Amino acid sequence: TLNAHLTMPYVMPGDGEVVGVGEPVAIRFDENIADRGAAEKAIKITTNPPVEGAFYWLNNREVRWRPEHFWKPGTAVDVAVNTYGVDLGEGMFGEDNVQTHFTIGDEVIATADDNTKILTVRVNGEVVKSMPTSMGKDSTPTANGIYIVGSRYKHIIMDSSTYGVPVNSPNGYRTDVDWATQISYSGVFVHSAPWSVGAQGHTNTSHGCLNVSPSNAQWFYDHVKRGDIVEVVNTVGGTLPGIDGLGDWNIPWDQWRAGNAK
Repeated sequence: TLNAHLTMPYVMPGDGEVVGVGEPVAIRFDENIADRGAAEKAIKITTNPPVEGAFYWLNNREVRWRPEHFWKPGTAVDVAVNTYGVDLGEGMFGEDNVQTHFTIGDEVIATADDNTKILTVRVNGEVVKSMPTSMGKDSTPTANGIYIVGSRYKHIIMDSSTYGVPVNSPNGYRTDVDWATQISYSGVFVHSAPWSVGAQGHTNTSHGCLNVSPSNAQWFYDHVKRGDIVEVVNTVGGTLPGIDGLGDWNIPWDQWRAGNAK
């Protein structure tokens, strides 16, 4: 048992971490898993207060577990990945066992409504921040749906080629931003956008990201943690895919619950 041929599992979140109410347990293997039923069997999750949940695979090497609804603040979760030498199919076995313990913090849900161009942040049901925002313009719109907060960066470059769009092309970009909080693997961030403050609250001008003001982006970066929720509604976009990496809550319970072990 470590705390967070042969496949190593890697489990998230990390040991003792405090995460938001949208955080799934993630188990990721460094090899494709032929026998998902077996991987699932080998993973034991305990919650306090107890709550029902279920596994769903986002791809061939990574499985997720979450309840039906967002976690209750204060819940404590223990994850025991008992895979050492377990038959994982096609002559691959677990390299080791792994475990983690984490807790759920405050309920933090930020809702970006394209009808108002306001991103409103709610802590335990109390509006604590209202941020004018400027989202994806019509030709490169922001997808509707529930996004899980992922990592955060004081400064990074977002480069469109990372997502299959050349920098040189009409929808391309290579952009330095401050106070960048990632909310989808497909490239959506809430981040500082001093170049669209006139538009924020009025007009969509971005490639998909939630532009807010320098001090609202910094506030968001300071007060939000991995697992918190950004709900986007009413854009002319599609829906964020359930298998994004941070889209898990867009898969309806009945479909999630049934799983996809085979």
